[PDB]
Amino acid sequence: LGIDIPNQKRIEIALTYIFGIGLSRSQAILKQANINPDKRVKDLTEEEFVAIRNVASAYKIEGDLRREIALNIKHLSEIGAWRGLRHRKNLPVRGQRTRTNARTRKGPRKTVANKKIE
Amino acid sequence: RKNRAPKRTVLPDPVFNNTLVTRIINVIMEDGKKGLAQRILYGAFDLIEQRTKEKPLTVFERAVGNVMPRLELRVRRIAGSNYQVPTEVPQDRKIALALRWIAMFARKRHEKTMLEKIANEIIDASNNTGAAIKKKDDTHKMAEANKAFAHMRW
Amino acid sequence: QKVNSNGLRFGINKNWISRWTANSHAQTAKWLIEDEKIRNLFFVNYRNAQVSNVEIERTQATVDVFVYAAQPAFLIGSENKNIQKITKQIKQIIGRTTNLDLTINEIGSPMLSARIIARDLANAIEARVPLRTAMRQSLIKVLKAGANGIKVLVSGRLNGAEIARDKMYIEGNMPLSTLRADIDYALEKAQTTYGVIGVKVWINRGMIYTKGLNR
Amino acid sequence: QSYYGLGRRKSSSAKVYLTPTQDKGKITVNRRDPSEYFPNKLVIQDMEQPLDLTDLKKNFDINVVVKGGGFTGQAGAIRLGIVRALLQFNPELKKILKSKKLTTRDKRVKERKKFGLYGARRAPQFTK
Amino acid sequence: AKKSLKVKQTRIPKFAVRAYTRCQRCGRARAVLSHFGVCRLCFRELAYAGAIPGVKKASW
Amino acid sequence: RSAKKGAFVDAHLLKKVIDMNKQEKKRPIKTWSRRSTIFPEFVGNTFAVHNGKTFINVYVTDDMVGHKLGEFSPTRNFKQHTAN
Amino acid sequence: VKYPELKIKLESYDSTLLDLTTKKIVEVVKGVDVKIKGPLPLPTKKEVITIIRSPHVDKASREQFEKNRHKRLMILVDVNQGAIDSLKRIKIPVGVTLRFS
RNA sequence: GGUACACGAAAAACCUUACCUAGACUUGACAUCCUUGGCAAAGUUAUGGAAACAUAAUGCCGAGUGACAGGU
RNA sequence: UUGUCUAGCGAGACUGCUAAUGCAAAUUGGAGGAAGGAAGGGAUGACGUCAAAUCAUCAUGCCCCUUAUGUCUAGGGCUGCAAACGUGCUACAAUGGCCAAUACAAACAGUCGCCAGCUUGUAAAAGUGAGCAAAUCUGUAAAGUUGGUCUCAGUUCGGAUUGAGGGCUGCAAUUCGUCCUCAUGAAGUCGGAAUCACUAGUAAUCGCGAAUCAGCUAUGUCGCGGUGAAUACGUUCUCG
Ligand SMILES: [Zn+2]
Repeated sequence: LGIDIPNQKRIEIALTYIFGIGLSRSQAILKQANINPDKRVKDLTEEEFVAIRNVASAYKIEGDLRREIALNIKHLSEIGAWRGLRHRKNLPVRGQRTRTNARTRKGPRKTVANKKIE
Repeated sequence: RKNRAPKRTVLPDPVFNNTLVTRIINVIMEDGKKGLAQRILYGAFDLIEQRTKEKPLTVFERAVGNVMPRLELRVRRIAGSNYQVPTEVPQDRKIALALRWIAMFARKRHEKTMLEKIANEIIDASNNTGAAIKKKDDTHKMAEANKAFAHMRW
Repeated sequence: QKVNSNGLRFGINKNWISRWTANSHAQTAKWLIEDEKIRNLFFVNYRNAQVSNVEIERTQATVDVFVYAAQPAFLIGSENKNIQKITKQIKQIIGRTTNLDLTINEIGSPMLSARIIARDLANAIEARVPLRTAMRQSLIKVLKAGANGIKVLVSGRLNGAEIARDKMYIEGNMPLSTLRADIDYALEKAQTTYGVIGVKVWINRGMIYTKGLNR
Repeated sequence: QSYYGLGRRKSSSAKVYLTPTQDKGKITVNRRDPSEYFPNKLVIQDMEQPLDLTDLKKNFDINVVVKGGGFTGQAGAIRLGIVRALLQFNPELKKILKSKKLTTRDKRVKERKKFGLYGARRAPQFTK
Repeated sequence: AKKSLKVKQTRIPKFAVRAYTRCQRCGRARAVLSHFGVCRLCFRELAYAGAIPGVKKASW
Repeated sequence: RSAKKGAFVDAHLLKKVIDMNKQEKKRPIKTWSRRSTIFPEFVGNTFAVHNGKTFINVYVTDDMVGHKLGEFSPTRNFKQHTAN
Repeated sequence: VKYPELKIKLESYDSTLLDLTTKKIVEVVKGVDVKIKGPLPLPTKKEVITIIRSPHVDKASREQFEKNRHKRLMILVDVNQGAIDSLKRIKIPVGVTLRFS
């Protein structure tokens, strides 16, 4: 479950690359295991790699986040819900304006000639 | 149309004693922040002092003298495909353009840090490389090529 | 598109018309809407009273409505039949706990007060009188009253359609742009059977030099 | 023999004092070293640049208490206070202090943000 | 729908949130100033008439 | 979330739902309250939630609880954009 | 005595109208009462209102008023109850409002 | 178009709101005049309703009448 | 380690004096002075053009409706969406990101409010709770300085979108509140034709206050202060 932690950079960021561990809880793990921040990933003792892996197993599995999010979306969609209906057609959900803006989810662009003004 | 306007007076820099240094410190300025540009310029001067051991004033004056343009191209259109007319440029505008070119070609290069990039810019300008001497020579070549237009012009 | 002349020189050469104060933003709105009912009530009910202006004096449940008119008899009535009615009407429109004790005072040289002149112009216009002769007569009487030049302009239906045919007159030094001029202003809305007629009268009452501040 | 002064650059009033002392001048701003109070730049020399054209810190104590302003406005205020103090010290300094135009209260103060203008001078934009 | 809205404001609402502000001289319910209980244009014309005791013109 | 007694019911539909649950669960009941949240007791019956024009039937399921009862009712129809 | 430190603070919306009143007060109390230090100016707590001109959009042309509020400060070292008895007749106008202690 | 487009709106989840659906009212939610009077008027509590509401009691205001009130 | 300070009055600045040239207004220079030749700024906006905008601030003639185009309530909508334009914010980064320590403002506002201090809380906040009807009490200034780290990469830049958990107002937060914490991290590497604002404490930039308001992705508007530029040879071209 050790997935491509890059070298020539600190461990604090090395734990930010696995899917589900950002800046904050990586620092929480860092302070929990007594690993010293400022150690670059290279020249790191194995003695504490097992500690990192144990405390991460205490957390949520990094590969399990995708499955949990998909299961939650399916749970929200299988029941008749406006949000599920909104989320199904790739249109923003939290209530952002859709008049002109909010194109980060609707796709790059699809231009159509407007009204033929006279 | 308007009339001639006054020009303000710049105080000498009270550590290195040079007004051209003040013009540098004001042209490299952004966000209106002297405490940052001053650190940039004085660290660049320290770098000049360290490598290629030489008084920073001498390098500055050599680079500025080598960069000042002899002629200036000013656009004067008569019809389509407008032609240009070389014009003589005053010494105050000469140093203005020279320092503008130094700063603006300094803030575009490799050697990421602003300190080292501007230090390399000024060193290259002193050593007459293609950093800004090339552009000065290109706009100088653009002059005296249309000199037939320059002789009969307004 | 010019500012009202009465509001421009207000507070620097002319005193406030309603001098009072109260607790901050609590019920000053209530007093502001209640006392103004007296100001509008006079000008609506008593056209012929020729009231020029009224001053409001409120402090902690007391009110003094100063009145300036040319013909106080209409306000007083016959053997004081109307003063009691007007004071009880003011009481009913203001409340019960406030002592009122109003006064009625004469105005010196009324024919140089813009408010009553505009009121007379509105009365003449609504009385089907032709505008030109009535306006000229009022101009003559106000000039003979012993004041400076006048600026009367009247818009509205001048006995027909195409209303944008307003008429204006100027007969003397009337420096609107001068703060130190002591210019009095008023407006009246003549209501003719064909539409709305707006009359505006500017009156100069001499310069106000060496007055220091508001009188 | 204490001497007074007053500078008011950029809505920042500065009270200064002068006294001959055996030391080099004992620079002091608000009972603390100006080398740390002000940002150590040309600005800490802009206060003594009046002294440049005269007897620079011959024997003159610096006791200044200031209010308001940022740090450069403080420098201008204390500069004008110092120049006023020295022109009080010797009426013959009028000729050379006025030559550099170091007195006279440059009075350049921020404007009033006019309505419809972002910064009292700039309109938002123009479009047709 | 102006007189009904004007009289409704005086009537106490069934919830406190339902209460809103509105000027006393005119039925406009927008741009009212709580410090004077009066809309922007009425306040303008009243200050021009001088009814408000504290009024001047600006220099700031 | 209200963060304190967060689960909120309009307090006039609780009586109806309790009575229906205790009275053989008559299938159709008409409510116009979208503000109510469904309690765990809400499961079992149906509602004619008001979308704005008509009464659309919805069948609660223990599959879901706490979703805003009105969230089950769509309010605005589709764009189906006209070409021009 | 029996009422030391009579701190009377007054504010209004005009300068001259308040200056006249404070001069009248400081002169009328200048009888049997003694040691009345002069009026104390105060920052003139001020508020500025901005109102657009036209009933229609016109947003680029708006004027603005400003309801001024001046402020002075009197303090009395000793009440000297005869002095306050004479002080009952100051009869301040409506513009000036006094906040006692 | 310049002179509209972070504008009217210095605050649209309910009210605001002027729109639609539905539930209700008809000298009307508010106003003057006429006659005839003085004991009610705002709020509260169950009860049906989702709420206006119709009930029952608690704690300047009624009744009849037509010109009319009313219209963002 | 006291005469700043706020606010009343007054003085000062008026081509006042001199040199030049002009009949005379007047222009330039110089002395003195804080300001020199309308000292910077504002309010102050003529006759009239656009049959310019507003019957939806208000008033109003006429027309129209009236057991309805009037009134109350519940729910929805002004926030939609294949699209286009305008105005702003965020950015695209080492003139920087993050962390720690740390110094300097004016103005404005507040007894249903400002909320100090203390306790709890990864935080939004909650509880306790003085003080203030205010030059008294409250609204930690940020840019700025130093130290440590990052080493030019779609990254410790950029945060959108999305999932979950909390806290606040409000009867009520799904249609449609914002705040905090955790989770992922879109596009973007300075931008085509063409255009915009700006002549000093201005542009740029960093924060602070107020209105409406129970609360509100106001990044809006109205104000305040800190740092703080570059240029104007000139009217040949361009607009009015
Ligand atoms: Zn109004």
